Amino acid sequence: NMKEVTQLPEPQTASLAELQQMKLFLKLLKKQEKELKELERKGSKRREELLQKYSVLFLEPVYPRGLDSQVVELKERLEMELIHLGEEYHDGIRRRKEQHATEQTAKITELAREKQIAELKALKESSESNIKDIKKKLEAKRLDRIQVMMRSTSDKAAQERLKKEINNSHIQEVVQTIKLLTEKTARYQQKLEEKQAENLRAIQEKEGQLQQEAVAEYEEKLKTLTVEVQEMVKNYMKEVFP
Amino acid sequence: NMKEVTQLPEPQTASLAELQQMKLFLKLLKKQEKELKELERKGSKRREELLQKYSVLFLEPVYPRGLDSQVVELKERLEMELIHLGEEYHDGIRRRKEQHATEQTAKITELAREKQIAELKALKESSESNIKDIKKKLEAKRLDRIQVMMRSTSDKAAQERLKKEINNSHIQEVVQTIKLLTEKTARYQQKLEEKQAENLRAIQEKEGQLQQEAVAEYEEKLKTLTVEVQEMVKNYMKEVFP
Repeated sequence: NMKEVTQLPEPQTASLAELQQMKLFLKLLKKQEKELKELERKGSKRREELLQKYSVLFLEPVYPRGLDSQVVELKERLEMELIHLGEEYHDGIRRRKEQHATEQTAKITELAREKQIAELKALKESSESNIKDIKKKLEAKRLDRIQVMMRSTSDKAAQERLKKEINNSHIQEVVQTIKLLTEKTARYQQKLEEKQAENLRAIQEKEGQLQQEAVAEYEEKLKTLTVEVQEMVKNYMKEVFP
Repeated sequence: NMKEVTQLPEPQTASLAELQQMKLFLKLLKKQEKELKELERKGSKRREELLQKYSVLFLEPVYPRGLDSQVVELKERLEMELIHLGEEYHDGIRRRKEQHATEQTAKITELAREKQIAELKALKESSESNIKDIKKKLEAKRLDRIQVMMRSTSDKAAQERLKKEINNSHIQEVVQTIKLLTEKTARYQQKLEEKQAENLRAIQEKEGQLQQEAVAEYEEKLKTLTVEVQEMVKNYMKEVFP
């Protein structure tokens, strides 16, 4: 009934944006980017190491046979290893991105679960304080409805029938205001939990997109791989002979 | 055909039932029940300790300074200190009960959290594991298709065309197959996270009912409080004078 009696903080939870802009999360992303740059360097060095390997083979003497163009053979073998490396390479990046997505969810889920505990605790404590300060205003009124009632009557019978009928109001309106306040605090805790559940769903939806972007890129790379290899092996050969 | 190479662990998380039986959870329930009996001890000692006080006051010789009876002056005063004692006592049980409710959620949310992480981890490793063996089979088939081909066709230009078609097949088939598991893994993960959400929700629902119960008792106790004391006193006024 009384609105000043029931307060309770509004069902609020830090959003993704607020969480994604937090320090601990921002360093993870920078960490993750360093991990991707490393894989790229390692990949790049590996391609060179593979090419360097053939620079060696193409200089070794070949013993004669029919179809003795077993020099074109090596060419084909190199092309295939580059393809093999190309595959392995992009799959790795692919798996790494998917891992990053996992870590970002973990980190962000943690940072959110921390704030959420406070939100919930904050709510509960607000609920108790009200109760306490609601029972004080109610009992304080008790003494007053009595001090006054006495100040205006003297008949041990009727005088007391009221003291009895007044300690009856108290005992009754406290059970009342405590219920409604309880019921209410319960509406709030639930809104609060729901907001957090939604929050998680969005976190999970973001991961999905990241997983999805990791696979698209992966495909997008294998689309042109065989041809990028065709072209590089063509240039490579010119440097190996003419 | 496909279901052999795209098989994933069907979504499943422990139920609220499985979790309410784990060691740690049950020990907590035992501890919390110890706390309730201790409060009950402090509750009784304090009431006993309050009657003792009125043993002295009652049987204390009185030096008449007026006429009204000083026994009633104390009788009613006793009743109100018991009432107040009842008010803080039950309110305290209420607050502790609800505190136990917040403790069970924290605990069970813990246990659940750990398993749910392991589940998500198992699904992901499984998925990637399929991808690895898919690439092994596909590439094994590739080698074999080439082998069988070369020995049934003894014309370069021809076998080169066939190699390109076979190699082409392989690369695209791994990409599309990796695109497939990835889509199925996404479906299995989504459903999995969904159960976990439902489970959490069941948990909060449980806490909601406990808290609800903790308040229902309080209300009840308070409504009978006035009588349970006036009577206990009546019996008391026969242990003092009569």
